[PDB]
Amino acid sequence: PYANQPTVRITELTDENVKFIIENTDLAVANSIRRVFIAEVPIIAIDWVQIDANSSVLHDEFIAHRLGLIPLTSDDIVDKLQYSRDCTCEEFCPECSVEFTLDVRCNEDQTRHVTSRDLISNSPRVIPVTSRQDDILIVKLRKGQELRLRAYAKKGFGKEHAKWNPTAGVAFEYDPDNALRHTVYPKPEEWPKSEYSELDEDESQAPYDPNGKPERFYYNVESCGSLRPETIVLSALSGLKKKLSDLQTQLSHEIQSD
Amino acid sequence: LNGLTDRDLCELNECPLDPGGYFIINGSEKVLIAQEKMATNTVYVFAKKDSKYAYTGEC
Amino acid sequence: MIIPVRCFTCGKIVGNKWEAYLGLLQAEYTEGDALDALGLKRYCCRRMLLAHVDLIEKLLNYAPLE
Amino acid sequence: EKERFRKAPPNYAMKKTQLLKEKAMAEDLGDQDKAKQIQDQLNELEERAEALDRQRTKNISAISYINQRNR
Amino acid sequence: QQPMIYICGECHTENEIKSRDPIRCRECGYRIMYKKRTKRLVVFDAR
Amino acid sequence: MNAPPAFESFLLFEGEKKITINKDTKVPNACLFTINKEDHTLGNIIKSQLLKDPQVLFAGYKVPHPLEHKIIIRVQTTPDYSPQEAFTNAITDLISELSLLEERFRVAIKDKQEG
Ligand SMILES: [Zn+2]
Ligand SMILES: [Zn+2]
Ligand SMILES: [Zn+2]
Repeated sequence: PYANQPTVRITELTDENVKFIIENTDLAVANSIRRVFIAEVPIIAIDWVQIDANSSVLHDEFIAHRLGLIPLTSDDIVDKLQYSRDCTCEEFCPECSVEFTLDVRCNEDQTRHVTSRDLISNSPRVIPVTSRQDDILIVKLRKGQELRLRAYAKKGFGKEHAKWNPTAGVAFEYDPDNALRHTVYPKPEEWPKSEYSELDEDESQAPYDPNGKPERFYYNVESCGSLRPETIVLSALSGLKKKLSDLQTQLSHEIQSD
Repeated sequence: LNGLTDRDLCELNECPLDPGGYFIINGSEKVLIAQEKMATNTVYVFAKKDSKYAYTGEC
Repeated sequence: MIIPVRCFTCGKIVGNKWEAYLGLLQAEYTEGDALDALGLKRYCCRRMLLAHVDLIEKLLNYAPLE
Repeated sequence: EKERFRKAPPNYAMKKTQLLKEKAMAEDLGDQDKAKQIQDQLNELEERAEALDRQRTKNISAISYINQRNR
Repeated sequence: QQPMIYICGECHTENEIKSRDPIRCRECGYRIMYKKRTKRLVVFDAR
Repeated sequence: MNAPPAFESFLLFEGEKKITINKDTKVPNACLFTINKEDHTLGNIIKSQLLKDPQVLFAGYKVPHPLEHKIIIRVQTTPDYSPQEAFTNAITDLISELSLLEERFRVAIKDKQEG
């Protein structure tokens, strides 16, 4: 009547994605961890743009929309900043936000390519993905136009908006061989073998297994560039643990009050 | 804009992709729908039954 | 009108690849090879470089001044 | 008085100036006037082409190059 | 002391047009002209 | 025009409780736990963890309406084991398992880098 002892094994560690495997765990925990990977992951992003002079051809809101989708590295800044909603001051304080500025005006004859590199941030570590591969093209300006504005970044998670979605695409998969029969193939021979399939090329699918629980969940968390993959996993685990702790505290208070 | 290069069209706040062929009355694009009718100078021999004539040679 | 910043389905950044895609297509590479040369595995992110229409050029043709 | 000293081509009236010059050349039955108008129209067209090339030297031209080679 | 500045149609040259005055540019002379962006706090949410 | 904002999915409103206990009258030792501003993330793991415990006769959640941010969890244990302590134990052991999983993942990562 207690929990289990899951095991972890990393198969590929790179600076763009990680492929780890979790064994001896329930399917619900795995799916919840996935949904947390996608939705509930603190990360910094643009959420407040003040446009002062925009003579481009696109809409006034188009600039803000594109700026909202530009990732920002937050390897060691997201854990320090606090949510703007829970701040105890006025105006976007640097202790709970990061300021940006963009002032580009096409003067020469050739057309400008306003990229993310023009976003001059006040903080050193909070910069768009341009450290170490072109830069995110914002808009194109021509001789006579300009784009002056300044925006602030705040902490948020994907559940609020897609801008705070660090993971590009999580490849969640378990039981490569259709052993638990969770999916019935009308013609198994017509389907290809999964990447993690241990079954030989002769047999189409593994035989049935009545007394068998789902284990060996495969993951392929792919970072967009802002947060590192392993960092994303650690943040997700910490956030889920915090949510459970808060729920436990609320339940204890409710029981004591009754 | 008769046989004018795309350069001028772009400079005249117009696009070369516009099909054209539409009048501008009071700043509104008016188009004339092509109406169809019976061909003239041709003999038609119908057979109207809801009348006193068996055949009618309209022209 | 302009290349999006991220793929609608997946979410991977694709805005910073339009220029590279055009350059690779211009040099010698084809589309089917350039897409996986840039690093686009999933087929959902490959539409952003194939389906996208670059209409910002026509808009820039109507320069306000000079 | 402003247009007297201020030269005509600057900046957005290039098409309008060319149309006016063409209309003047068509209306004028003289030979010297027609030749002068034609030369002015050709000079304006060449200047517009050079300006477009300078502005469209990058991106706007590379895109056309990639499109033609792709087709 | 705001004389309601405008922007010409094709010249894109600033012009000072006051009430009870014709709508024309300071030079050449056209009949089309637009206004300038407001000076208010245009603030959007990148959502 | 009437689209709700994005903070109403996780943030509590003034006066709304995060969790409310309500005893059922049809069968003994059965309470419905109603959670506010949550989704399947925080109910499916608890459902499974409760399923692990043999003393829990019934366990399962639901979503009264997808647009509404609320989930009801119904638990029914043996008469000698109240459902409150069952929920508490499920949360506690789940937290312990997640912490252990995090530690194992961290050590595996630190060993993977040059090792
Ligand atoms: Zn603050
Ligand atoms: Zn995609
Ligand atoms: Zn005028």
